[PDB]
Amino acid sequence: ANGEIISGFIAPHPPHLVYGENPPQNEPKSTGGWEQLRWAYERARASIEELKPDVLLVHSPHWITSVGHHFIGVDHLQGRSVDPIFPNLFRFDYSINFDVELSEACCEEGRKAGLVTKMMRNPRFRPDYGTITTLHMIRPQWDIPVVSISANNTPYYLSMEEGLGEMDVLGKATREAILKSGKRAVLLASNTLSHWHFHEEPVPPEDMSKEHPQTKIGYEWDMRMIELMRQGRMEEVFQLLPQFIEEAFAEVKSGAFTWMHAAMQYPNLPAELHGYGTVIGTGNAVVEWNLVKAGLARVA
Amino acid sequence: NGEIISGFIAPHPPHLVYGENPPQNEPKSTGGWEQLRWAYERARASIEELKPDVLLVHSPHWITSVGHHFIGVDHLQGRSVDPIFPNLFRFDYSINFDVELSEACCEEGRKAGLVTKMMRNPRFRPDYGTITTLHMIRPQWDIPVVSISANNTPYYLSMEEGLGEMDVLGKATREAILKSGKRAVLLASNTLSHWHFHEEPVPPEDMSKEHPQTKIGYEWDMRMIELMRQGRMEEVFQLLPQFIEEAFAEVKSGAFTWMHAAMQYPNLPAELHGYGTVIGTGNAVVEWNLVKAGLARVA
Amino acid sequence: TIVSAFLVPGSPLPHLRPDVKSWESFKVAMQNVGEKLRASKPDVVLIYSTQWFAVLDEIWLTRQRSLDIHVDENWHEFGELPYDIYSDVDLANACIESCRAAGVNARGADYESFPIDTGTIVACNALKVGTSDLPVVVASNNLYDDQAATERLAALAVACISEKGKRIAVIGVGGLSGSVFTTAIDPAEDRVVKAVEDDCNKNILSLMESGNIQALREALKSYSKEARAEMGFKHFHWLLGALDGHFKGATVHHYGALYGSGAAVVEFSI
Amino acid sequence: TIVSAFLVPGSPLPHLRPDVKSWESFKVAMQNVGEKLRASKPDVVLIYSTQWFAVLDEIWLTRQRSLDIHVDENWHEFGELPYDIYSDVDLANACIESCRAAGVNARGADYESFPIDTGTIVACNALKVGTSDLPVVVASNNLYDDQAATERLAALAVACISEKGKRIAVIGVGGLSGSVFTTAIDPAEDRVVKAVEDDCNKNILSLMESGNIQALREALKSYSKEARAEMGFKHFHWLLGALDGHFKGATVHHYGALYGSGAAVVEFSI
Ligand SMILES: Nc1ccccc1O
Ligand SMILES: Nc1ccccc1O
Ligand SMILES: [Zn+2]
Ligand SMILES: [Zn+2]
Repeated sequence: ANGEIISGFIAPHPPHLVYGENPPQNEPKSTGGWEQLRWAYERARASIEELKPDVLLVHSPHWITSVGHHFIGVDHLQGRSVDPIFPNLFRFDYSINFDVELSEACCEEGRKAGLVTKMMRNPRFRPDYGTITTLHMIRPQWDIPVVSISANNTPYYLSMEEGLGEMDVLGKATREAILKSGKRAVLLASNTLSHWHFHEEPVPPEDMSKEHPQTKIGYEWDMRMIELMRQGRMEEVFQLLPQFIEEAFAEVKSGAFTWMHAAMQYPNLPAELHGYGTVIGTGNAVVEWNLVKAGLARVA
Repeated sequence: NGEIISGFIAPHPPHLVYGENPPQNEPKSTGGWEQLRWAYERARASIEELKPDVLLVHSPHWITSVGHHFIGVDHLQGRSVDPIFPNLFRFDYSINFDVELSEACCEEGRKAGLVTKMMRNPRFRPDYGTITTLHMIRPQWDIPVVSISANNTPYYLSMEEGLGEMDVLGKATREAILKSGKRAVLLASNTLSHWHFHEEPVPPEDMSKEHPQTKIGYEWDMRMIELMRQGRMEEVFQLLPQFIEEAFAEVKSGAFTWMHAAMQYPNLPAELHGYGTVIGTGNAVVEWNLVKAGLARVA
Repeated sequence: TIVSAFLVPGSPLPHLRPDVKSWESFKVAMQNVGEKLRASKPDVVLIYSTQWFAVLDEIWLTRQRSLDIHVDENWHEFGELPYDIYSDVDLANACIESCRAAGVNARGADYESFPIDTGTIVACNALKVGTSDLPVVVASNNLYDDQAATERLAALAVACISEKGKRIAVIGVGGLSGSVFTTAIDPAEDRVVKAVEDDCNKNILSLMESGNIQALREALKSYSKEARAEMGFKHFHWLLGALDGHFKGATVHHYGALYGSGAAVVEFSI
Repeated sequence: TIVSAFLVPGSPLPHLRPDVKSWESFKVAMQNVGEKLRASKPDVVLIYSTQWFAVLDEIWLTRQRSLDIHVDENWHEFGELPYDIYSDVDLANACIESCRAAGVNARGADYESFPIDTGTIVACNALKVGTSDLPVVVASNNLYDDQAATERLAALAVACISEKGKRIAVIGVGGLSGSVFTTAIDPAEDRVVKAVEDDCNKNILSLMESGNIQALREALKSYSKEARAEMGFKHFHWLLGALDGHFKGATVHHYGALYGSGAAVVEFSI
C-alpha cells in the first residue's frame, strides 16, 4: 500500500497534433502544422521520461456513458481509430495494453462511494479517438500500461454542478485505488479549454496563417484561467469553472479536470504551463502539476 | 578573463511591453501576446541564473550610414514613443551603459577594418527596439548595456557583403569581451518572418485577430527554428539568404550574424523558449546557453 | 418518387438482447417494416440517424462497401453488431454537390474503419437494407442544423435523387422520449420514465396515424421540449422534409420503452 | 490654392555644421526661400519629408504645438536640433478624413515626445515656418506608397485644404542622388560620389528650371534608379501631385554635395 500520484496534466486531444507529427501509426501525411503545441507536448514528454510512471490514467470526453462510469477491463485492444470529424487527419492504428488490476480497483472504489460503475470486458471494443490522441502525445512509445475511464454524461443530462460533483467522487475513489495499488501513477485530463471553433476548415488544413482564436472572449477566458493555474490559485480557478464553462464553452465540463484535481486532493501549488495554442479556434493548453518536484511524491 | 555566457534571439515587438503593463509605459492594455510573454518569462529566468555583468544588443532600428556606432555616454533618460505604434508604446527610460566595453568594442572594430564611432551626445534618444529587447530580457534595468547600431551595408551595398561586415563586428565584439574580464550576454534583437498586417485590429490586443500573415512565412520560420533546436547552425547560415528573401526576415539587419560570429558559430542545440505572432510577423525567443553546455563557467 | 417512409429506433438493445420480450417487439416490428419497405421496390434507401454527429461540414457516407464489426459505447456488455453496408457512391456524391450549390458545406466520408453509428447499423441489419441490390445514402446529424434546416436537407436530397429517376424509401433513425435510466435495472421493470412523456409520446404518435398535419405542427412546438425528445426530434423532421410536409396517415407497428427512452416503429402512407 | 512650392534638403549638416563653407550655402539658400515663401502670404505650409516613416496607416501630425529637442541618429556628434512646430489641427484632421473617404487608411499623431524627423525640423527652422502665425500640416512617408500613390496624396491634401479657402505653400523635404560616403572624411573634400550621379542631378534640375514637364516625366522614368535617388525621389512626386503635374519653371538657389549625396534648394514658378 505504498502507491502515489506523481503528476497531473491537462492533456488536450486535438487530432491535428498527431496529424502534424506524421507518426507511423497515422495514415494521413502532413507538411507540418501546430508546431508550438507539438513543442509544448515535447516538454511534457520529457517530464514523463524522468517521472517514469507505472500507469497512465486518462479521462476522455469522447467516450460518453449514460449508465455510470465505465473502465476498460481487457488486457489488450488493437484496431484503427478514425476520427469521425477529421478523418482526413486522423486514421490511427492502436495497440494498447491496459492495467486491468488497477482499473478494477478504481471501479470497486467508485461503487463503495456510491457511483454506478461498469467494467468494459468486450474484446472488440474500440477505444475513443481522444483517449488515443492524449496517450500518444504524452507517451508515443506506447510502453506504459493505461487505465481508460469513460465520461459519465450527468453534467449534460442533469445539472452541471451535480455532474461535476460525481467527477469529484470519481477522483476521490481513483486516489483510494492508486494508494492501495503500490504503483506510481500519472493522471491525464484529456480536455480542451475554450471550445468555440471554426465552422469551416482551411483548404490545406495545416495552413497555420488561417489558425487563430475563434472568439476574443474565449482566448481571454483561457488566459485568465492559465495565469491562475501558474500562480497556484486553484481555489479561484474552481470558483470560476461554471462561468468559464458557460462563457467560453469549455471542454472541462466533461469532468476530466475536476476528476484529476479531486484525485490530487485539490492542491494549491503553481502549475507549469508547457505551452498553449489554438486548434480550429479552440484553446488548448498543456498544464502539469508535477508533485515529485513539489516534494509530495518520491523520485524514481 | 572574460567570456560570453549566453546568446539569445530577443525580438523587439512593442506589443509585448504593451501587454505586460510595466510602470515605465504610459498606455495600458487589457492583455495580449501572452504566449510570447511566457516565452520571455523563461528567458528572464535564465538571466536570473546566468547573472551577467553586461548585456550587449544590436538593433535594426538604429540605422547608420557611416560605419557601426556604439553608445558611449554614462546614462541616458527620457521618453521613447514608437513612431508606428504610439498607442501601445510611450516608455520612460533610464539606461546605464558600460562605456568601457563600448569603447573597447569600437576600438577592436576599427582594428579589424570596420568604420566605428562612439555616441557621446547626452541628449541622444536610444531606439525603441533596443529599449524593448532590454526590458523583455531584464525589466529591473540593473545590468549595464552596450548598444550597437545596425550599419546599412546590407540594404545599401550588397547583402552577403553586408552580412560579412556583421561577421567582422561579432569577432571584434568577442575580442573586447575577452579582454574585459566580464561575463556577457548577447541579444540579437531580430524578428523572423517579417511580412506583416497592413491594418491594425481596433482593440489592438484582440488576439482573435492575431495570426501569421503568410503560410510560407510561418513555414520558413518553423524550418529555421527546428534546425536551431537540432544544432544544425551551419545549414541555418547556408539557408539564411533564401530565408531573408522569401520570408523578409528581420535577421537581414545583422544582429543574428553578429551574435553567432562572436560565439564562434556554435553547433550546440539551441533552446526555443517560445514562438508567437505579432501583427503577422514571426517572433522566436531562442537561447544558446554556453554555461549549461560547459564552455563557460557558472556564476 | 418517394415510395416508402419509416421511423425506427436506434437502440441496439432489441438486437443484442432479444430474450427480453419487451425489447424483442421492436426487432420483429423493424423486421416487418423492412418487408413492407422492400415491397415498394425502392432503388435506394435515404437514412438519417441521430447517433451520427457532424460538427463542421455536412457528411454523407460514400464508401462503396463498408464491412466491419461495431461494439456500442454504452451497450458493450451485450455483444457486437457486424455489418456489411453498401452505399450508392454516385447518388451520395450528387447529394454532396447538391448541398454545395444551395450554400450547404458538404463532403464525403470514404475511409476504412470509419465510425458508422449504431443506429444506422441496426436499421440496416434489421430491415435487411444497404445491400448490393438495395444500397443506402446516409446523411449525418450536423449539431448546428435545427429542425427546420433538417427538413430542407431532406427536401434537397429527395429532389436530387428524384431527378435521376430513382425510387426512394426514406428512414429516420432515432427514439421519442429521451429520459433514460442511469442505473443497472432488470429488463422486465423497463417502462418510459415519466408519465408526461408517455402521454406526449402517445399523443404525437396518434396525430401521425390520423394524417392531421396542421394539428401535428401545433403539437411539435412543445413536444420536443415537453417529452425531452431525442436530438430535438430532428429525425422525424428529416422524414417530414422528404414527404414535402404532408402524408395521408401512418401505422404504428409498435410503441414501447427502451431503458426509459420512448421508442416506436412507424410506417407512413404516402 | 497653391501660392509657393519649394524642394529643400533634409540633411542636418548645413544647420549643425555651418562653419563648413560648402554646407553653409544650403543654409543661406534655405533661409532665402523662407523669405520668398512668406512673400506669397500663405495661410498654411504643407510639408512631406522622406525621413518620417509610416508602415500601416498614413500618419498626419495633429499635435497643436510640438516643442522639443532632437539628436540625429547619424549626426549626433555635431549637436542637437531644438524645434517649436505649431500645426493646423483642423486642417490636419480634414486631410485624415479626406484620406478615409478615398480608401486611404489614415490617422493622426498627437503625443508628447513623439519623434518628428530631422528633415521636418530643419525645414521648419531654416524657413521659419510652423510658427503660431504660420502653422504647418505634415504628411508622413508611407513606405508601401509609390510615386503614383504619393502624387495622389498631395492632390488629396491640396484639394481638401483649398476648399476651406486657405493659400498653401508646399514643401517637399529630401535630397537628389543618395550615395553617401561610408567613411569619415574631411568636409573640405565633400563632393558628389559618381560623375554619372552628378550629371543626372544637373539634368533633372535643368528640366525643372525650364519647365519642360514632358521631358521631366521622361527623365523620371529612369532618374531614381540611375542616381540612386533618395526614397525613390518620392518627395519630388509630392510636389508634382500638389501642382497637378504643371509648373512654369524653377529657380535653383543652390546645388552641391552633402556627405556625398546630391542636394538642391529649388523654388518653383507656379
Ligand atoms: N476534439 C477536438 C478537435 C479539435 C480541437 C479541439 C478538440 O477538443
Ligand atoms: N518592430 C516590430 C513591430 C511589430 C512586429 C514586429 C516588429 O519587428
Ligand atoms: Zn473534443
Ligand atoms: Zn522591427
